Amino acid sequence: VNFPNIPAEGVQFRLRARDTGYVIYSRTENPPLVWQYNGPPYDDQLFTLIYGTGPRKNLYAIKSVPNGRVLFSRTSASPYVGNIAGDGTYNDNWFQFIQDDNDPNSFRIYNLASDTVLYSRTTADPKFGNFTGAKYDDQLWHFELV
Amino acid sequence: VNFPNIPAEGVQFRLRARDTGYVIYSRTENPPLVWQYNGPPYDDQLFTLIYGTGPRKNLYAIKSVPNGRVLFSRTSASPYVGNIAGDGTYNDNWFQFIQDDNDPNSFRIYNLASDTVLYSRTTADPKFGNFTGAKYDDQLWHFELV
Repeated sequence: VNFPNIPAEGVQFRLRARDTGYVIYSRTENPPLVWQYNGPPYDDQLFTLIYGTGPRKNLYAIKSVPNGRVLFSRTSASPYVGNIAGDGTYNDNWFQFIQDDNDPNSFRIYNLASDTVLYSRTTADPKFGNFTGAKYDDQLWHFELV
Repeated sequence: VNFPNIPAEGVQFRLRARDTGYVIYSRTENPPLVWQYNGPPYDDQLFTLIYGTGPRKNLYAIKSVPNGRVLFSRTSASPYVGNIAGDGTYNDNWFQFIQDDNDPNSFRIYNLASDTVLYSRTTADPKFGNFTGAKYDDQLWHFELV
């Protein structure tokens, strides 16, 4: 089931992990360009959505406020999760927000092209990344409206 | 996770529900044109897959062997599940096969456009249809190679 409360197009938000409480950032310099962060609010944590239409109905590109790059999630090369300029040029720039089966107030950030979800954890490296497999709690996110 | 054993293009199969054992048919006369059936093989139970590429990577259109129409699954109007000429002209003609998380040998037939899965049950009418919501065993299918 698609998450029922996806921010309207152009509304800003942070993406905060349910369990760790970390947020995603997306920046243009100093790898990793996309990673998780536990600390003060900064502009590189701010995103909006581009709403997919037609073939991309129910998919979205996740676009940085300060730098305009969109997220990608792939399994073919490193970095696995990163950013790229444009408005979603590539198929792995498009994400579905899938409500959790047990906690309807959180969702997975799912990539149809790569069949992966994003995760955030405090333990094993890489502590932020993507994953193809079973559903775990470290894959759960919230939109934090700004 | 995408079902790991999806038939190659051109390979013919039936879609049989794990629990009811009923098969999907897709025909051109006598509504419902797409429904489930409890008897022996007939040609209108035969399908192949059109492989999505680009924006439709990991999606498939389900194409009738005898009549060439593809399946659709929608929520807006009846019939909810039906068929239509083409090779997937419309967004609701495109399906993802999502492996079950507990039974690795079965999958859900998921429609990205309508956010539904197909079900087959032996209980109340409509005994065949689509659904947006929690996971039940009556949503599980097999590819039956011919």
